[PDB]
Amino acid sequence: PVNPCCYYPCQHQGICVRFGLDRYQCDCTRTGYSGPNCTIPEIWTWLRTTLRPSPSFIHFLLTHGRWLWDFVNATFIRDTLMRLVLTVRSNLIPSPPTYNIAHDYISWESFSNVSYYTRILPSVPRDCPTPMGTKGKKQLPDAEFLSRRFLLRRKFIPDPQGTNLMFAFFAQHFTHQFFKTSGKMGPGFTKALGHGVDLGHIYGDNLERQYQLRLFKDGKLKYQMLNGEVYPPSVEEAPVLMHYPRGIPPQSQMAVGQEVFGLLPGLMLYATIWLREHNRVCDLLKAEHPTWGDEQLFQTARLILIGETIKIVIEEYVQQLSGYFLQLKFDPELLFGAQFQYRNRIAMEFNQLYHWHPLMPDSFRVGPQDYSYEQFLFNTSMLVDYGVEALVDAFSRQPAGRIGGGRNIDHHILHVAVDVIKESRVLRLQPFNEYRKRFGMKPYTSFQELTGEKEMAAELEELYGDIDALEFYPGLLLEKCHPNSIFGESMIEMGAPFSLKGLLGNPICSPEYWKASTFGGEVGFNLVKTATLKKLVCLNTKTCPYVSFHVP
Amino acid sequence: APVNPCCYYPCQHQGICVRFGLDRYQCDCTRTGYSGPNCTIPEIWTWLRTTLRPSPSFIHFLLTHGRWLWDFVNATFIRDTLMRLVLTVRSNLIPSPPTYNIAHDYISWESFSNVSYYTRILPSVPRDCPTPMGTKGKKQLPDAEFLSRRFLLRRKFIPDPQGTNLMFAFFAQHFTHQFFKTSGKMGPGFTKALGHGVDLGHIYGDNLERQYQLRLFKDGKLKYQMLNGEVYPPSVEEAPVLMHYPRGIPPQSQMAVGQEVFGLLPGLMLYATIWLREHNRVCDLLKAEHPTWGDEQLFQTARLILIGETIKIVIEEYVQQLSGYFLQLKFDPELLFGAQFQYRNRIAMEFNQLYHWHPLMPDSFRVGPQDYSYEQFLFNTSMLVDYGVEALVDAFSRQPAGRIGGGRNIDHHILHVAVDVIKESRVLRLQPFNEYRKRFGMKPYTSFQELTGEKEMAAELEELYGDIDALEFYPGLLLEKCHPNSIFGESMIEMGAPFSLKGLLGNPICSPEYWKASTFGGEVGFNLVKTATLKKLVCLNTKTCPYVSFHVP
Ligand code: HEM
Ligand code: HEM
Ligand SMILES: *[C@@H]1O[C@H](CO)[C@@H](O[C@@H]2O[C@H](CO)[C@@H](O)[C@H](O)[C@H]2NC(C)=O)[C@H](O)[C@H]1NC(C)=O
Ligand SMILES: *[C@@H]1O[C@H](CO)[C@@H](O[C@@H]2O[C@H](CO)[C@@H](O)[C@H](O)[C@H]2NC(C)=O)[C@H](O)[C@H]1NC(C)=O
Ligand SMILES: *[C@@H]1O[C@H](CO)[C@@H](O[C@@H]2O[C@H](CO)[C@@H](O)[C@H](O)[C@H]2NC(C)=O)[C@H](O)[C@H]1NC(C)=O
Ligand SMILES: *[C@@H]1O[C@H](CO)[C@@H](O[C@@H]2O[C@H](CO)[C@@H](O)[C@H](O)[C@H]2NC(C)=O)[C@H](O)[C@H]1NC(C)=O
Ligand SMILES: *[C@@H]1O[C@H](CO)[C@@H](O[C@@H]2O[C@H](CO)[C@@H](O)[C@H](O)[C@H]2NC(C)=O)[C@H](O)[C@H]1NC(C)=O
Ligand SMILES: *[C@@H]1O[C@H](CO)[C@@H](O[C@@H]2O[C@H](CO)[C@@H](O)[C@H](O)[C@H]2NC(C)=O)[C@H](O)[C@H]1NC(C)=O
Ligand SMILES: CCCCCCCCO[C@@H]1O[C@H](CO)[C@@H](O)[C@H](O)[C@H]1O
Ligand SMILES: CCCCCCCCO[C@@H]1O[C@H](CO)[C@@H](O)[C@H](O)[C@H]1O
Ligand SMILES: C[C@H](C(=O)O)c1ccc(-c2ccccc2)c(F)c1
Ligand SMILES: C[C@H](C(=O)O)c1ccc(-c2ccccc2)c(F)c1
Repeated sequence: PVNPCCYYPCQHQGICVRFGLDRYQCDCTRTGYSGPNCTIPEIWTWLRTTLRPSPSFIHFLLTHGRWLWDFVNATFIRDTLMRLVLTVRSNLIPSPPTYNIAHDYISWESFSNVSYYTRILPSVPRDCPTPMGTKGKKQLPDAEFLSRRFLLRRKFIPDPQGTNLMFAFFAQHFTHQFFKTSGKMGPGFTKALGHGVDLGHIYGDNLERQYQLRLFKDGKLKYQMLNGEVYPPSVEEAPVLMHYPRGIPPQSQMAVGQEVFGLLPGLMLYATIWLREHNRVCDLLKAEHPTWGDEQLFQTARLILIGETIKIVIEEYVQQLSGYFLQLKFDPELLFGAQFQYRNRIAMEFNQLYHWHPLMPDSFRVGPQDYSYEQFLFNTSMLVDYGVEALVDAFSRQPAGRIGGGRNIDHHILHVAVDVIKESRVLRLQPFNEYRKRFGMKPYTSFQELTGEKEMAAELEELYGDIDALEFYPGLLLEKCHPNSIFGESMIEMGAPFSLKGLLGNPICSPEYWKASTFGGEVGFNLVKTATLKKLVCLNTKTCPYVSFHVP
Repeated sequence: APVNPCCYYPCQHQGICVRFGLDRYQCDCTRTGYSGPNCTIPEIWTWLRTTLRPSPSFIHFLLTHGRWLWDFVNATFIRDTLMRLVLTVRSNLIPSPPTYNIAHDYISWESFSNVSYYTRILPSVPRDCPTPMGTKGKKQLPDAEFLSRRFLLRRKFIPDPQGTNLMFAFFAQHFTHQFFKTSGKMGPGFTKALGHGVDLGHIYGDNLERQYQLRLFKDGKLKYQMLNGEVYPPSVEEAPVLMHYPRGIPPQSQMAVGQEVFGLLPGLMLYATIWLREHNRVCDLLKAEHPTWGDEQLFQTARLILIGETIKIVIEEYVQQLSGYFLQLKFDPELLFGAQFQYRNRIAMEFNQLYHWHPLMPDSFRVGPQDYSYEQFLFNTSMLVDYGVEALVDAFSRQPAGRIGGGRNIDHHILHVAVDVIKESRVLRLQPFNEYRKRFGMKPYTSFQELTGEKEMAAELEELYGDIDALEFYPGLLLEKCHPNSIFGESMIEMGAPFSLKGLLGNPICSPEYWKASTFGGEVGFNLVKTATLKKLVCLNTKTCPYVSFHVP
């Protein structure tokens, strides 16, 4: 008998429980729907859905009428909407977390074993006819082929939103604190046990490593002076494990939180800015609290940067990426009246989705000089050569490529996308259309409806066989972009919930922690409350370059 | 030279004392409902609320009186209304996410994330204070041992007036030893029970490897053995798990269970046997319903069912007995679905102190005509299989347990534990009993007599401590006067309840996300939880059904 749950019978988040040898049951508890497949709505569920304007309609209003938005951004209504975006978006992400690579059911082990990435939809039952359940071909498209046909960059397509490399590297740096797949354990396993903005990519994903990077004086982090400038310490001074190519000596490697950050000047640039920033804040506190020791200085410094990080991400990073006219705001207090759980768990779907590799350019222009991937990648000297200001101004001026759209991943890193597709299949992620529905969208009815065109659509169709067999990642990247946008509808509708929950679900956002004393007084508190990308860079550099997420 | 201003505990109503400069301090009264330098000026509403709040003692009275009136209420919707009130009101007293730990008397990411630490409600007494308790009392605290033989040592056995028995005393020990599991290797303030709550790790193991060792790996079942045609935990030979049995005891005589320490007492191993029986039983109920299920899902779903069974019996029978209320307590996770509640819990060190209910233990253990001594009971690897579950359950269910509050009621055989508790309290540098009184919404004692309710002990305690404001946390709890005909006094309830209710309702299975019939494998597993009962727990797992209760007949 075919596993009845391969048909994904239960709608609206209802749970498909298998009974007997051939039956199944949908647990529609609190779905707002009744019936065998959770399809008969309640009068209230019926209104709400039938009155909800499409994602596209909303996106429109948010990116138009600058004049209207200007007023709004100046009234209490800005908060009202910000609170709405926050709650509405978050309800989509389950808390406490549900399934993991090992359990497609709730279990104490899933709830407690933090080494697993969680997942929103259980996997495609291993006993289904096809790889995606019931539809599609018995074999899925060669990952590599699929990668060269539709993802490979032919000619560079820049992002129309004006996003640059300063933002592209910020995203890479940022996300690599919570996405840290255990190579030793396999897919579905993470080393980033903080599952969120713990700033472990600065301090270490484990206590020992933290102690190694710590100066143990004034709460300061170790470092070194080169050209009279401050840079991360050497692997010699701070004997921490880093991933540098064989043959590179300790004395020649810089020690930072994330082991992998040595493979790119853009990453190590950001590691330098934040190391600079931690020690700076350590001084502000010491002045205020001479009685404080190293630990408390260190500990309070870390909480301040965590707050700084969450602010800049919401108000500048996400502001850029959304391209909204509504002025986003970071105020943990808008949630103090809501029923919100300050807890977060990195989902595997979120890791797939954040493989924004198409951002990377064809080359890296640093002034009159233009560097190749082969000159940029692994270059252990470019940062100290140019210095923070020089690289920040550079990345801030060079445009980053479009994310959504198709065929815009530079050939040098196209292997990553191939791997992402293969991993998706190991994890046995459900079809793109299932996630569409799961995140409140209607599933695509044709490959053309998805792509918005006819060439690719037709080939994808002849490859997948059924739109209902289109995979999660390919579907996200090949889906048509919103007009003049960096990506399309799905990336926002699916990525935002995961994103907003992970920022607001941080314990420092809870009323219990959001107190001036948590940060060491008004001083530390305002550092958080007023954090800004320019301040972050500029208060830590001899001069202040063009610093922005938008290309000039 | 300048005395740490925070040794004076300046900030009232939960305001935080932040030290500034070399000699200043500041109180963070953010959201305390009080303003001012020391968080002392209330807001109109805070003022009303406090000035209109009837005392703990008044409330306790109403709750234990007017049965006929309680009988009517218990039958209206008014029972849920109050149950929800008790739940929310009680819980707000416990911070979430957690705050301080033995290492940080400030909020920090490490405290928030390092789960090896027990948390704490009040930061320690600054190491730079004049006296050990801050500002008051003598420069040296009472000898722990002395203090223990004068006021805590049992002269004559005082039974609990509430009718609590050994079935309950052992249930409490078994239960609490799943979340209280101090790391001997790491020292005080460190726990091995990383579940920080009702994870049933004292059945399954506090770590994955141990779990795998105890698992049969068939039908989701747990390993076990047949002795006298009855089921008992497997041998350490069969399930090579580390247990704490004195050197010299054959492994052939060691039973392997979740909690390493449960071999020290027939009462503990009795309960480990009932639950092992119960897990496998539920495994069968599910397999029947889901033939397609594998071992893991059977195992996993079985464990969630017993976690629910455990939380129900604790609230409706265990806490019902202990409180002695006429209001019929209820376990319905749904009463909290409208409240702002965080489904998260973290074991506090103060909770560990408070739960050292050692005075419950009797002078000897009567099992029928036979009466056993501590030397025949403790570490007796054969009494359980000899007598069997039914025989011991009926026994413990009939023998009364001793009063907890009051003083002079800890049997000499285990009085050392209380001595250690007092010494540890000082390592952790817990604040004075009066501080916690206030912290949990009570007015601090003004005299040793007001606390004890008499004059003899009071006067000696006074010449020992010097100031009531120097009375330590644990001694204060045990020496404080009991509510009339109660097992303990006001503080044990007002302080222990918040910690307790939060830890039961803060379990993830109580969240709307998990409280679904599918979480338990269908209506079947769901009702097992919804209808759990002490008698069913025992009796559905024993050839016969003995007198089984938390109340002595
Ligand atoms: C010079 C450009 C970059 C290079 C050389 C690069 C290379 C890689 C490689 C090799 C992997 C490792 C796993 C695999 O082989 O599948 C990977 C994974 C990943 N990359 Fe990049 N990447 C770059 C930029 C970015 C950017 C701009 C982002 C977007 C924020 C990003 C996001 C990710 C994510 C989230 C993962 C998975 C991390 C994990 O599971 O631990 N990468 N990248
Ligand atoms: C036969 C009776 C019992 C004996 C032999 C006994 C013995 C002990 C001993 C030796 C300690 C170990 C640490 C120390 O030496 O300070 C201890 C701790 C403890 N006991 Fe008991 N106990 C008994 C009954 C109970 C009961 C009835 C309860 C009440 C529920 C209880 C609650 C506790 C708690 C919570 C701890 C601390 C656990 C930890 O920190 O890991 N004990 N007990
Ligand atoms: C609920 O969904 C099921 C499955 O989608 C529908 O019934 C059939 O179920 C069998 C076995 O699961 C499948 O092989 C078929 O594909 C389904 N047939 C059809 C026509 O969909 C069923 O119609 C749905 N029930 C209700 C009440 O909507
Ligand atoms: C979290 O879950 C993983 C996966 O089960 C655990 O790792 C396994 O542990 C068992 C028992 O120690 C080993 O036999 C396996 O080799 C491990 N598998 C993997 C993929 O590493 C891990 O130990 C769990 N962690 C905790 C803290 O419970
Ligand atoms: C690492 O980056 C440095 C630049 O910071 C590279 O050296 C420069 O190479 C360009 C050629 O494109 C020359 O015009 C510059 O004069 C060089 N400057 C210095 C200071 O060497 C270096 O070649 C890069 N390393 C690798 C392996 O490509
Ligand atoms: C706030 O509480 C303090 C301490 O209980 C009161 O007086 C302080 O006394 C301590 C010990 O003698 C000294 O360290 C301080 O210098 C005193 N206070 C201050 C503010 O410096 C103080 O009067 C209380 N303030 C109010 C308004 O009640
Ligand atoms: C949780 O905190 C404890 C206490 O700091 C950590 O244990 C210490 O770890 C350091 C670094 O490995 C050692 O030098 C000490 O010997 C340890 N102290 C104790 C009392 O064991 C522990 O490693 C932390 N655990 C995690 C997972 O972060
Ligand atoms: C362990 O408990 C058993 C009872 O289960 C003890 O054996 C009994 O001891 C009493 C008094 O000592 C005798 O009157 C009974 O005849 C014994 N009963 C049985 C079934 O043997 C045993 O002595 C205890 N072990 C220790 C070391 O004290
Ligand atoms: C004002 C009262 C309006 C009630 C409208 C109820 C319409 C419910 O429409 C529902 O749509 C699903 C898909 O077609 C079906 O599976 C349900 O049987 C059907 O009732
Ligand atoms: C306006 C024409 C259709 C009106 C249908 C109104 C039905 C009232 O809806 C009620 O909703 C409750 C949950 O919200 C259910 O428990 C009740 O059974 C249902 O009757
Ligand atoms: C605030 C806004 C919204 O909820 O509409 C929003 C928030 C977050 C994202 C976002 C999506 C994917 C990765 C990172 C950020 C996004 F695209 C849009
Ligand atoms: C329900 C009731 C209440 O809140 O009043 C209640 C709840 C829990 C306890 C309790 C106190 C200390 C240890 C274990 C349980 C208690 F004594 C009373």
